Formats: sequence, C-alpha cells, structure tokens
Amino acid sequence: DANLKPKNIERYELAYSNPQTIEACYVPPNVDELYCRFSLRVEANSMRPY
Amino acid sequence: YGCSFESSNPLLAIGSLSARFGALYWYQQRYLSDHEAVRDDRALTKAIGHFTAWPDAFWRELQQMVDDALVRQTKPLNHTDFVDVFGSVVADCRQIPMRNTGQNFILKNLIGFLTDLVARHPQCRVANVGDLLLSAVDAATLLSTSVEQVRRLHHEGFLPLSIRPASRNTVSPHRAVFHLRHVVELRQARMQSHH
Repeated sequence: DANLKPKNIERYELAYSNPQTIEACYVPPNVDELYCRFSLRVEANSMRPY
Repeated sequence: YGCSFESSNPLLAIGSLSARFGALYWYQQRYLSDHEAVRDDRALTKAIGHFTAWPDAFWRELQQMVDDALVRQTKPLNHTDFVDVFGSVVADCRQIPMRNTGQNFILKNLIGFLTDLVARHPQCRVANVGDLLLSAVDAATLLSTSVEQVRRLHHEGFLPLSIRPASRNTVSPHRAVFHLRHVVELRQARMQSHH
C-alpha cells in the first residue's frame, strides 16, 4: 500500500498461482523455412494539395 | 512432606516434590472419574501400585485405542484429526508443570511410543496411521517449546503446511495442519539437548 504499509497478506496466500487465458503461435515441427510476403505501391502525390 | 527414597524402581518414586504432586493429580482425573466421595485416603492410596508396571502398561493403553479407533474409521486417514484417535492424551501432559523431557516422565513415555508407531508404518500409496494432522498447539507440546517458536520454524521452511487456507484469513492455533510423521522426524533431527 503506497510503499508504506506492506499489506496484511499471510505468508501462504502468495504461493498460489494466477491463472490466465492467452493466444500464442509456434512454428510446427520439421518445417525448414518460413515465408513472409507483402506488396507496396508508391504514388507521386505530394506535388499538389488534395 | 519429603521424598527420602532409595531403590526407586517405579517412575513415581523419584524427583522433586512438585513433580510428585503433579503425577497424582494426573492419575486422579484419568482413573478416579467416580464423583468425589471424600475417600481422600483410599482413593489415592492405589496410585503407587498402578505405576509399578508403567514402563510396560502405558503403551498398551495407547495401543488399545488405535485399534478401536481404526475400525470406526469414516474418512481416509490423511484428512483425519489427530485428536479423533487419541482423545487429547497430549494435552494432559501439560498438567505436570515442567517443560523438559528428563523430568516430566509422562511426556517422555508418550513420545517414546509415538516414535515407534511411526517407525513401523512407512509411507506408501494408501494413507495410514502417522499421517494424522496436528494443530499448532500440539506441535508446541511435543517439541517442548512455545507456540510462537513453531510459527518462526514454519516461516523458515523447516516444515511444510498441508491444508490450503482461504485468502484474507489466518490459520488459528486450534486448526489441525501438520502431519505426524513430519513432526516426529524433525524433533529427532534438530531438537535434542542435554535434558
């Protein structure tokens, strides 16, 4: 509590876990390489105010 | 009025007067349950004979109730309270006022017994006697030390806690929570003295 009083919590009460639900992503076994792709367009559009 | 004894074979025949008084008080509540009839002489007169085979009788009194308790079992033993089997025989050890084992001979024999009981019942898949739960005030008595010392001993990790309490709560001294075999072993391991 505001780095002042440490809270009343009994010793055993912090040995408990905190469960959570998460999403995650891993490369599956035996894949040799991963690919990533995207496209890019460029326009000469700074010459004049929209 | 004095002691003055020699060839004191019985466990009631040695010691300071305060102990000799305490031993009689204990005998009386435990075996003279009959209501006072001011048989002040006769009622107590028998206590000396009683103790003459003590080193070999006390254990049988304790053994008898292990078996009678067992056949009335309703829960697996590892959630059973120590008290449900032995009926507070431990608390009675507090009627003699001395704390150390070499003088309080009633406590000395009770511990002897419990050590042997654990020794013949090692851990396996199904729970058995020896896994019973003790409360904080009980370990204090068996370990010959005050209660606050047990809390300190827990805090340093010298012994495990078996029941998970709820949050924002506290475990009171009367709650049953340590296994018997854990207390017996710890005492042999690090609580001995010249007493």
